[PDB]
Amino acid sequence: GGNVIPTPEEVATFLHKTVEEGGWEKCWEEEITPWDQGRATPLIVHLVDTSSLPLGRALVPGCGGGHDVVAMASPERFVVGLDISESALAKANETYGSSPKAEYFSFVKEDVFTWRPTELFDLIFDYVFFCAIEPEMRPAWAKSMYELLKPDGELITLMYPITDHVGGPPYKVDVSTFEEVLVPIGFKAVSVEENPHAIPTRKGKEKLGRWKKINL
Ligand SMILES: Nc1ncnc2c1ncn2[C@@H]1O[C@H](CSCC[C@H](N)C(=O)O)[C@@H](O)[C@H]1O
Ligand SMILES: [Cl-]
Repeated sequence: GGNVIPTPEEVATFLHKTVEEGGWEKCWEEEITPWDQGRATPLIVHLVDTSSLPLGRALVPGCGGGHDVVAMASPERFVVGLDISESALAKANETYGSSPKAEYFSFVKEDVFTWRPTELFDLIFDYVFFCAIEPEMRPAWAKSMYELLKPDGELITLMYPITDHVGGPPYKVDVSTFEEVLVPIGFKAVSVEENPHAIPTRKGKEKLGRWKKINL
């Protein structure tokens, strides 16, 4: 029974007020976290349990409370959760840090736009991060996705929120918003599909995309 958080359209009316006052860290300190599902994203649980996510090294940018990081972690899928908020990662570690999966994941306080480890990622899963950033950061987001992926890596975007609302975060997006920043830098969409596991407040407001680099 997970229909307990506001629609993206409702979140967009107030979230900016705290982000503008004290950043994402203030949101986390004050428990103003209306994007947070309180559990792993149902689509992610489904894809993990049907072996429909690639194995290897995975990155979850703007991971927040880290639910999806932990759901994706396994002996063959090492997952890095990246967030700039100390309080977000404190909460993630408080919740999940003692999981037997702890040797297979790491919560790392780093900025997606600038952090570059020596070992890159087979997989990046972006959900509620592309829409969190200021709209003008979007071409830089695309270049960061390119740079953080190995040459045969895959970017998986749960593209959200596909809505008509004004303001943000979360800022409205559509498939063309992703295509416009990803294609010119050498990604190609493998497919774009509905998410039949969308929670009610997000049903019809998100689509799953898989992106690969056109040149190896
Ligand atoms: N440059 C950056 N690098 C890493 N994390 C960032 C960031 N800018 C914002 N964030 C983080 O992005 C998160 C957006 S909220 C979404 C959290 C998570 N994706 C979820 O679905 O629940 C916040 O936790 C915020 O601290
Ligand atoms: Cl579109």
